[PDB]
Amino acid sequence: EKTRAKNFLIQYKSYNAKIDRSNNIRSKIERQIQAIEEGQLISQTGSIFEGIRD
Amino acid sequence: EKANLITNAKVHIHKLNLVNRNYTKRAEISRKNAKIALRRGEKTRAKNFLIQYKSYNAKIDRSNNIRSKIERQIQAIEEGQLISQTGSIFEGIRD
Amino acid sequence: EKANLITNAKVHIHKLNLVNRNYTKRAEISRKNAKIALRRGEKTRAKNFLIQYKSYNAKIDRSNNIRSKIERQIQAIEEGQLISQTGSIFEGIRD
Amino acid sequence: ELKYIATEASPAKVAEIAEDSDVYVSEIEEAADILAGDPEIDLGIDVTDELNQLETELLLSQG
Amino acid sequence: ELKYIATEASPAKVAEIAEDSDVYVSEIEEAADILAGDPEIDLGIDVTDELNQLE
Repeated sequence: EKTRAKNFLIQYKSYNAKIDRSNNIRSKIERQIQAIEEGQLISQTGSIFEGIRD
Repeated sequence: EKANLITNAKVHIHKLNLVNRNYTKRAEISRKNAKIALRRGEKTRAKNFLIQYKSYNAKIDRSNNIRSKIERQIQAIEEGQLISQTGSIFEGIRD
Repeated sequence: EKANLITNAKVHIHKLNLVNRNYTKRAEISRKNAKIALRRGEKTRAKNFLIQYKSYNAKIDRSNNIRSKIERQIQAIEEGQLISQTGSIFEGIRD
Repeated sequence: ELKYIATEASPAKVAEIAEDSDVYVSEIEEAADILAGDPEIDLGIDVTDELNQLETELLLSQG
Repeated sequence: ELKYIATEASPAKVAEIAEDSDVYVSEIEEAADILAGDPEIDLGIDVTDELNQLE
């Protein structure tokens, strides 16, 4: 039933793109958490240097 | 009740499948009558049973395709619903 | 009571079938009288029994076709009624 | 009753609600791909060759 | 009575409660493997060659 066979193959690789869609969205958000971790400490560093100045 | 909304769809799938059992039985029953009527020599009635026999098959296919169409449309709400929430935390990151 | 509506139709099918028993008996009874009247030599009356004999057969056929016509029209409400609900969940998906 | 089913299984409404769903489906799925748009930045800002030394020193170490 | 059994052995409900259990099963078992996540730290912070002398 090679028609149906390649159709299962069509539906088979139909998921793989969707898994990759997830993985890249995960990686993108992990990177954007880190920018709030690193960014948040930089912000406070700026305020004590303001305390030194005044 | 959006869960019950996705529940309800999954419910109807079983009704659609239930009927598909029922008409499958009648299809064979009609084919048995045709085979008899050929042996009766009542070939008019025999091909009429055959006519009514294949009268169901299209209706079964009508069901199967409607089932597949709704399964695919559930999934688009499953996948879609998680995408929506992903968008809101990226909005939380931005602000 | 739409269930009772489909119930009522299925009820009348049995009345229509009941009468079809009754006139079948009278048909043969008339044919017996014809056969006798031929042997009486009363061939006038004999063919009159035959006339009344086949007078029923059309009326039985009249019933059978009315029965088949209503069975088909029940089914269109069975099949139609499920289609209607299918349409409403696809409306729920859309919204 | 056939009239009352045919009022609400009207093919004028079946075809409407089926077309509406398909538009929203392609709206959402493409709105997922632009939600994964950042690979174009990652592949762009980092192009760093120098680690081929870091490879080759590992590779001669592996060799 | 067949009606009353078929109301509550409904295949609409059998298939629901069977699917729900499987999701919770894989949720819990994978939540056991991240409960054993620390080998990645142990294999990382200690790499000590020197004891090859001690060997």
